[PDB]
This record gives sequence, C-alpha cells and structure tokens, in this order.
Amino acid sequence: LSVRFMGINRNAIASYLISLYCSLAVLTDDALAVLDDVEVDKYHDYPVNYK
Amino acid sequence: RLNRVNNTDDIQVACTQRDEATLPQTFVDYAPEPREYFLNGVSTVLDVHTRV
Repeated sequence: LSVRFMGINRNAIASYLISLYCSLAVLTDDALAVLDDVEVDKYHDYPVNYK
Repeated sequence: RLNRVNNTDDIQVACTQRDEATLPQTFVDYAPEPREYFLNGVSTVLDVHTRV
C-alpha cells in the first residue's frame, strides 16, 4: 500500500492518492473445493410434550 | 535604478468563510521602465602660487 501527495487545487483542497496492488494464485487444482446450492433458511419442526 | 510596483490595485486577496469557495489568482507587477538615478558633480579648479 502506498500514499502519494498529488497537489492542491484552486479551491484550497489537497488530494492524496492511495493504491493497493495484489493478486491471488492457486498452485494446484486440488488445493481448492467449493460446495454450491447451500440453503440457509430451513428450520426443523421438533415435536414437543410438556409436563 | 528605482524599481516599483505598478498594479497595487490589482493584487487581489479574499476574506474566507467556513466553506469551499474558489480563491482568486494574483501576481505582483513591476514598472516596465523604471527611473534610473545618475550622480551629478559639483567641481572646481583651485590655483595656488608655488612661491606663496
């Protein structure tokens, strides 16, 4: 990450440039797996019998 | 050489408020052809007799 001064405009406003450089690499295919179609809105109805 | 400023009324400054208003641009100008002062001489020749 880097921060650089760019200058002051005629409205007396100073500008700063912020930049972050990055990337991602997967060296072998078997290092990553994904499970799809996961449903998160289902709740179980359990029978109850109270004293 | 006596240099001088010749745009006294064109040097613009602004009184600022609590806002993001634009600011004036300005510069100071000099007289293109200033007066140059040159020394004058008061001189005389004095004669003295060698015998005296």
